[PDB]
Amino acid sequence: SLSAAAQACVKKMRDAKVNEACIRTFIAQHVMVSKGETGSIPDSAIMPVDSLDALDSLTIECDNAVLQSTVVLKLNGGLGTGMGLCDAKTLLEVKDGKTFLDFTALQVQYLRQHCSEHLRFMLMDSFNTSASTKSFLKARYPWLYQVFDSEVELMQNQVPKILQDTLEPAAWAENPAYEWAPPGHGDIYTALYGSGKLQELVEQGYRYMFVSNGDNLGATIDKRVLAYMEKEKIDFLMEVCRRTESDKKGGHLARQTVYVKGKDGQPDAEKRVLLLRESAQCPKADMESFQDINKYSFFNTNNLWIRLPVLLETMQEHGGTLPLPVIRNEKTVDSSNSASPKVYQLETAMGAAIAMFESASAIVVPRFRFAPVKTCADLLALRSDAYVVTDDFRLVLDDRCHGHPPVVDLDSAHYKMMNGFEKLVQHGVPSLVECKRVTVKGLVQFGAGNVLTGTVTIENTDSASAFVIPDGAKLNDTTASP
Ligand SMILES: O=c1ccn([C@@H]2O[C@H](COP(=O)(O)OP(=O)(O)O[C@H]3O[C@H](CO)[C@@H](O)[C@H](O)[C@H]3O)[C@@H](O)[C@H]2O)c(=O)[nH]1
Repeated sequence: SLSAAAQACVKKMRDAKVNEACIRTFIAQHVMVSKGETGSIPDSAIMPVDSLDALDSLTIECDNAVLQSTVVLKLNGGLGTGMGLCDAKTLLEVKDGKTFLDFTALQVQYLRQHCSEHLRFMLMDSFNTSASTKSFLKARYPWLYQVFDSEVELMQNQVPKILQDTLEPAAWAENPAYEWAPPGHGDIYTALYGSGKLQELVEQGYRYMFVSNGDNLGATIDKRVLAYMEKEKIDFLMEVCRRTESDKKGGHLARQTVYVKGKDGQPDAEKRVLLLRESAQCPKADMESFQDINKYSFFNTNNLWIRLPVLLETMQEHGGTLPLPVIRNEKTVDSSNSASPKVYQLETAMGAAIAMFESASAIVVPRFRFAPVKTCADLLALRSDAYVVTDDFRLVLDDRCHGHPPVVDLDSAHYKMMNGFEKLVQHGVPSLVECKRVTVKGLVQFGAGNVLTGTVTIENTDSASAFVIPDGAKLNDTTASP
């Protein structure tokens, strides 16, 4: 039986007609929090992962049946606040005239032409992103618009922000919509389960789901991973990348060792169990451990494969929920207004489901399956010539890079927001394919047709006037200044 605060959350969520699967999932988290769970995972509690299988080693492709039983879902529900976005990130342009959505739709169109005619495609939208996404598709891809509401969109849940003082639901008279937030992308499982969509998918014969970040345009179906999951009877698979210097916003793989004591004269066998640690779960006093890319060198791509019938079985057998570890995220009710009440927002990360299945694994993938965009520094690298468009409409790092993205460092005073970054490339995106690292300090504007090679720094000490670069400039292993 629940605390008074937890009952106040149930009542609020029921009055608003929140899905019961979501209420159950949230309340189980609310119980954890009220007992002192923060989501924190300290370094002393985990150990690094030393060896995994690699996609580059695999060669066998899955038969057509398996391919036909796969569904593709793109996450599209978050708000990239750090980039100063008030709408769906996937609408920003990534190449001249084309948005993340554009390439996403082109990926689906191509796959339907060349691999599986009846590929099921889904987008997980939220309150904050559904509107703009649907009208975009209405204009450019009517074949998706026709079945948007019918089979494309999965709407994610909203859960109450809770006051830190009491764990009660927050009230915000000035704008009650701010009392609610989407509960991270680990909600995909809840939303699929609670809407009946997961059982429908299983009923129609689908067996696998391939999920990836909306911002990652290298993530598509690779039939060798499906063959691999079939052979090895794997129910959940996380693709990880060898971590680079640019991999600082996200989570890394880790392991624990659980001892299953062996019966009948067979000794207790240590058995590895895998887990995800998001940056938000690192005790912030230990961030340097989280950020040491040698210690934890397997970075989650969020390219995730789920065996749908087993996910469904597992959630049925855990009270109609998937008990992902809660992440207790701290904010104010109006995140803009730091005079507003402090709240917790309970969230989960979908890659945390690796701890949920007995035969969950991770596989190392090459960097051409991971081109993330968390910051405008990423968007600069993606927009430039360091990233190329494949025939099947993935963006991938050019071969010259040897799987190392150009290390982009933009002054956060000027380029952290989208409006500032937009002026930086006002007159052109620099050629970056040959740039191992570009650092921009102070207010600066690229010219047209700039070529950067080696380690280039552009610096303006003056901090008043823009340092503008002349068309044609080619900076090589240098620091450029007014
Ligand atoms: O409630 C939410 C929150 C996010 N998203 C979407 O989910 C994707 C991921 O969000 P993002 O904030 O971009 O990334 P992070 O959550 O920080 O990190 C994810 O992606 C990283 C790699 O890029 C992995 O390392 C992390 O483990 C994984 O959690 C994006 O498409 C968001 O729009 C939602 O749909 N709903």
